[PDB]
Amino acid sequence: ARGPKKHLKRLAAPSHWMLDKLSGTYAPRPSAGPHKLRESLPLVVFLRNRLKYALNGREVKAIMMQQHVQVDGKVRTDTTYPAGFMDVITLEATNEHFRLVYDVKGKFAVHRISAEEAAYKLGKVKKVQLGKKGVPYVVTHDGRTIRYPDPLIRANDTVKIDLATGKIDDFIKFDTGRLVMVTGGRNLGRVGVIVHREKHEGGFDLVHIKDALENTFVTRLSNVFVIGTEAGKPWVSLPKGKGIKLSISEERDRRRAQQ
Amino acid sequence: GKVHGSLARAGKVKSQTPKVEKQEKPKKPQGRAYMRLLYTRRFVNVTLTNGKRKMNPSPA
Amino acid sequence: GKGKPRGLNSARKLRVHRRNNRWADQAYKARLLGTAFKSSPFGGSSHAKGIVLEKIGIESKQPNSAIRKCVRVQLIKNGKKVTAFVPNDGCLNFVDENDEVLLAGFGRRGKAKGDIPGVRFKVVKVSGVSLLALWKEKKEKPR
Amino acid sequence: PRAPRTYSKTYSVPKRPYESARLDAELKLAGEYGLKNKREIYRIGFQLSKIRRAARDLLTRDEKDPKRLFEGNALIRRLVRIGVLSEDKMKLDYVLALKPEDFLERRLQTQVFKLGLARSIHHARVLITQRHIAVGKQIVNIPSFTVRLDSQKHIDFAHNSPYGGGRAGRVKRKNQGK
Amino acid sequence: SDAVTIRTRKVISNPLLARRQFVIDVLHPNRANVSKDELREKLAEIYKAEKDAVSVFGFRTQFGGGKSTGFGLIYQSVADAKRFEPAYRLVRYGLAEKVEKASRQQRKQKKNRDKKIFGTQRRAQKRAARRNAD
RNA sequence: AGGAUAGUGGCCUACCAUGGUUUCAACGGGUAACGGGGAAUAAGGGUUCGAUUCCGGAGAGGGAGCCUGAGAAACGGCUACCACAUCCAAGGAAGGCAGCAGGCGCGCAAAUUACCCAAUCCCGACACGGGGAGGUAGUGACAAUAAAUAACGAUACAGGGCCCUUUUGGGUCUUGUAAUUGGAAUGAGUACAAUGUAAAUACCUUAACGAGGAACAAUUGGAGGGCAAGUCUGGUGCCAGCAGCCGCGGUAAUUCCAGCUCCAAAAGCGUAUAUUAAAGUUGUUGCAGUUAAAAAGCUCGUAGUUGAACCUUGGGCUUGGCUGG
Ligand SMILES: [Mg+2]
Ligand SMILES: [Mg+2]
Ligand SMILES: [Mg+2]
Ligand SMILES: [Mg+2]
Ligand SMILES: [Mg+2]
Ligand SMILES: [Mg+2]
Ligand SMILES: [Mg+2]
Ligand SMILES: [Mg+2]
Ligand SMILES: [Mg+2]
Ligand SMILES: [Mg+2]
Ligand SMILES: [Mg+2]
Ligand SMILES: [Mg+2]
Ligand SMILES: [Mg+2]
Ligand SMILES: [Mg+2]
Ligand SMILES: [Mg+2]
Ligand SMILES: [Mg+2]
Ligand SMILES: [Mg+2]
Ligand SMILES: [Mg+2]
Ligand SMILES: [Mg+2]
Ligand SMILES: [Mg+2]
Ligand SMILES: [Mg+2]
Ligand SMILES: [Mg+2]
Ligand SMILES: [Mg+2]
Ligand SMILES: [Mg+2]
Ligand SMILES: [Mg+2]
Ligand SMILES: [Mg+2]
Ligand SMILES: [Mg+2]
Ligand SMILES: [Mg+2]
Ligand SMILES: [Mg+2]
Ligand SMILES: [Mg+2]
Ligand SMILES: [Mg+2]
Ligand SMILES: [Mg+2]
Ligand SMILES: [Mg+2]
Ligand SMILES: [Mg+2]
Ligand SMILES: [Mg+2]
Ligand SMILES: [Mg+2]
Ligand SMILES: [Mg+2]
Ligand SMILES: [Mg+2]
Ligand SMILES: [Mg+2]
Ligand SMILES: [Mg+2]
Ligand SMILES: [Mg+2]
Ligand SMILES: [Mg+2]
Ligand SMILES: [Mg+2]
Ligand SMILES: [Mg+2]
Ligand SMILES: [Mg+2]
Ligand SMILES: [Mg+2]
Ligand SMILES: [Mg+2]
Ligand SMILES: [Mg+2]
Ligand SMILES: [Mg+2]
Ligand SMILES: [Mg+2]
Ligand SMILES: [Mg+2]
Ligand SMILES: [Mg+2]
Ligand SMILES: [Mg+2]
Ligand SMILES: [Mg+2]
Ligand SMILES: [Mg+2]
Ligand SMILES: [Mg+2]
Ligand SMILES: [Mg+2]
Ligand SMILES: [Mg+2]
Ligand SMILES: [Mg+2]
Ligand SMILES: [Mg+2]
Ligand SMILES: [Mg+2]
Ligand SMILES: [Mg+2]
Ligand SMILES: [Mg+2]
Ligand SMILES: [Mg+2]
Repeated sequence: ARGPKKHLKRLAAPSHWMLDKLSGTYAPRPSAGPHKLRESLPLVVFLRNRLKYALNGREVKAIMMQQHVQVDGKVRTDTTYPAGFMDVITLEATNEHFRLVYDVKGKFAVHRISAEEAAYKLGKVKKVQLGKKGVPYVVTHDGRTIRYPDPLIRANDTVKIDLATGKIDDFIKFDTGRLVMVTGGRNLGRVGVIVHREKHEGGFDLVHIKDALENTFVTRLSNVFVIGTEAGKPWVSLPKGKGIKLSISEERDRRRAQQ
Repeated sequence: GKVHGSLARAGKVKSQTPKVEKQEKPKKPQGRAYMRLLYTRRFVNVTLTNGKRKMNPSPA
Repeated sequence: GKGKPRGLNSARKLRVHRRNNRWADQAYKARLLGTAFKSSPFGGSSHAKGIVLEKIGIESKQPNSAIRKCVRVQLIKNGKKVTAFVPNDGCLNFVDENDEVLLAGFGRRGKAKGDIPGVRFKVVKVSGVSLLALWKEKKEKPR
Repeated sequence: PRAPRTYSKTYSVPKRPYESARLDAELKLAGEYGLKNKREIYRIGFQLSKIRRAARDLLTRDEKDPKRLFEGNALIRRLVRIGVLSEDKMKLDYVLALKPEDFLERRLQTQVFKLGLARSIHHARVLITQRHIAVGKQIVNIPSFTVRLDSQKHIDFAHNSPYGGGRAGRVKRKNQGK
Repeated sequence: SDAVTIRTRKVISNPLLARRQFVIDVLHPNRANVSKDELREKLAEIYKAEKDAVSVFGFRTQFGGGKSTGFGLIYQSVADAKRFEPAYRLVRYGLAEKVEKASRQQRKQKKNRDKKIFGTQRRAQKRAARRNAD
């Protein structure tokens, strides 16, 4: 079609943004960046629709042009910057640090974290291979390239990013029993431990995950993110709900008792 | 079929119908009021004759 | 066995046989043959404008005896000539030669109605003014 | 362009236009509840016709089915909430037994007349249409406003109405002011 | 009679834009409504802020009257307010003058007329004048 | 094997084989055919539609060829031809609304040559500029929601309802009648004003104004049957006309033209066309084939469809989860 698209129709925006139909014709098209278009959250949506700090798109540009917003320890002024999973957003004027972790309902939760936890991040290793001059490197889920990794680190592992120097503090090998959050599919946002990895050469490997309520679900390996060395030991603070999916009847019962 | 005929008698009856003006009668109620009028006329003051019920009885 | 195949793998025979046999439905034939598009004077439209050629009058069918007062109209869209009935007592006097009339069907969907022979259309408007409005003296003919 | 805005019809007409049994039943039913036209009866029948369809689908499911338990109880709870269904008939078999007069009982027009605030049901509609009746602290001028059970006790004259402690209306001010 | 009552809800402190923002509920029985100018005076007294640091907009009266709901902003200073405000609200409050420009048709026609000239206008019109020896 | 391409590849070339598809419908033709998400109708099964708010594709009068660029065979870029067509001083020059508005034509068929970047977003060197993208208003009975056109008395008068009562004669409380009598209530409209908005309009609120024939007056179709509602009155007299169909009209027409009355739906009602249900009149569910339409004159027969029965059963042991109670 003669070139790249630059617009995003309101109806064609990702459903987890929870945009309303009638507010306009278009939706914020996320810029190119560390995260995929479908799996990102533009900063305009976060500052106006989620936090409701800004009343409109004019105000979010005013906020970011004064250098307030930092993503992963660097000031960002791109209003449609594609923030994604495990990204850290810092607003030192409000003294707030957020991490983008999925809640069990499939959306990006407003998850406040402490300043101490905001000093690092986790990244899923996509590939390990040799660069020029024979230097090995690791590519994380947010497009980061880290040179000289621990030689034991392989793909599908999770590394702990120092997030100020970009180096690896330590890692978690992908194996049975590791704590996992699902980052894709209809089980998105659920948290459990690996029960069984089912291999399919030439196809898609499937991972069996057990919930804290001993509920079992299956999801693709591409949707598996290792977040802990064992059950109950996540390397980052989990959002409210701890990634346990409740049935609608259970949710209705819980809502009745709370109110 | 054979098709032809004199056109001179077009509008014969309507032209020679004697014009009669409408008597300036009271307006009928509109909306909810008209449904109220019909309901009583059919279920409150029944005008039936031992099983003979007529909506528009001609004078006889 | 009811004279039609019943096997679980005989869907092709059933599908083709039904497809072949719907051609016996004349309603189905007219939809796919496009007979309204090809053969109908209106070309499939609900209405059509035309020019009045002459006022003539059609004798009714037996056992009725009357003069159904129609006009000969040449359609603007395709130049075809059709006969259109002029409804109501005396509306033929509202229609003159070389007037522009809007036509519509008689409602029998391509067949003649009643005792009127060979007429499948009726006059709706003349000179852009409703014939019913003229009959009830709501409007006057622009002339 | 902008996303389309959804809309839907809220009634359905009968298949047979002329039927004395149905015509008499409708007029008898319209006269009892002071309705403006037959469409207000069609509207109740339409929404009751689709309530039954929903109930039939759940009743074909096995008992203790998760969908039947969740949506069946919710539908019953909603019907109990508006006072149409009695508190001792929450079985989804009495839902099928519901009748259009159950729904017309819960209209604002019916409750205003039945609370003694009006002389007749036709006085109720004009009182409602003329902004005299308020539910809670909100003026409601829709006769078909369905009164909830918890809103039932709060039907009274509007605080700024001539009949409810407000000032005198337009007509009285013209007479007593001369 | 009067007795205007003001309630604030959904209050958010927003140092990013150096302001506090909230939803405003106005109870005005026996009163058509409260003007924005009158709400700004009342809001300044309630929260001990400068009148020029208070902005209200988007008001609507409920059915039957006696109550309105809107949105309000209070800045830490008038200087902060003048920086983070739309132009049309400052014109509403008298803090700015409505900029005077030609109609959109005139601006567009002038833009397209200038598109036919390469170089300075002085050169273009002097050369055009030379051609018309008149 | 090479060439070319960003790259695979008969994509192209050289040489060489004779292959490739097809009754499981190739190939060809038609399409009043852009595909899909979806729409109408729907017991179930279905039938019909989808130019059109989102996604993908294609095009910018018809072809073809290109420049720039990461990206175009781009057309609000160029080059050439064809068809249209503009200015000219006659030497020459310049075009592309299937963008917005608007005009002509076509037609049964579709709105303003309006305001604005305030919102939604996009572009740029960019906190600032631009955006007929977009938003706002205008026209708008396409469809959809809610919903006025009156309510209540007072008497009169009638009946029922009761009670004083045997009836009688009354008291008296429920309806109906009242050119038979009142005082209340309100928004349609208008309007200070405030709100609304970029600025307005409108909505919502709200001073003052704003209802008795409350002329602030509901219409559209019908009244033989189907199909609800006239054997009323006048006119015509196989004429005029009605009538989807059956039928009506020749001097008291239940059907025409009218008046009265009544019926149905009502801010909507009718007509034309298409489509869906009704249609078990396309039938897989679920039709019919002696005589109503319909067993090839009779056998053979390829593809297609369809094809007898039979192979670890029973028993025993422990055994969890639950469901009567
Ligand atoms: Mg990247
Ligand atoms: Mg980053
Ligand atoms: Mg054929
Ligand atoms: Mg035939
Ligand atoms: Mg068909
Ligand atoms: Mg066709
Ligand atoms: Mg016959
Ligand atoms: Mg001829
Ligand atoms: Mg015409
Ligand atoms: Mg009846
Ligand atoms: Mg310039
Ligand atoms: Mg210039
Ligand atoms: Mg090769
Ligand atoms: Mg190649
Ligand atoms: Mg087709
Ligand atoms: Mg086509
Ligand atoms: Mg199609
Ligand atoms: Mg479509
Ligand atoms: Mg389409
Ligand atoms: Mg087309
Ligand atoms: Mg459409
Ligand atoms: Mg498209
Ligand atoms: Mg193109
Ligand atoms: Mg064109
Ligand atoms: Mg273009
Ligand atoms: Mg081109
Ligand atoms: Mg163009
Ligand atoms: Mg050019
Ligand atoms: Mg010269
Ligand atoms: Mg031009
Ligand atoms: Mg245009
Ligand atoms: Mg139209
Ligand atoms: Mg126009
Ligand atoms: Mg803008
Ligand atoms: Mg526009
Ligand atoms: Mg709007
Ligand atoms: Mg409408
Ligand atoms: Mg009116
Ligand atoms: Mg007005
Ligand atoms: Mg006004
Ligand atoms: Mg203003
Ligand atoms: Mg009439
Ligand atoms: Mg009939
Ligand atoms: Mg009848
Ligand atoms: Mg007579
Ligand atoms: Mg019939
Ligand atoms: Mg006579
Ligand atoms: Mg007669
Ligand atoms: Mg009769
Ligand atoms: Mg008739
Ligand atoms: Mg008559
Ligand atoms: Mg009615
Ligand atoms: Mg069916
Ligand atoms: Mg047939
Ligand atoms: Mg049959
Ligand atoms: Mg069946
Ligand atoms: Mg049959
Ligand atoms: Mg048969
Ligand atoms: Mg048959
Ligand atoms: Mg025979
Ligand atoms: Mg034989
Ligand atoms: Mg043969
Ligand atoms: Mg065979
Ligand atoms: Mg077998």
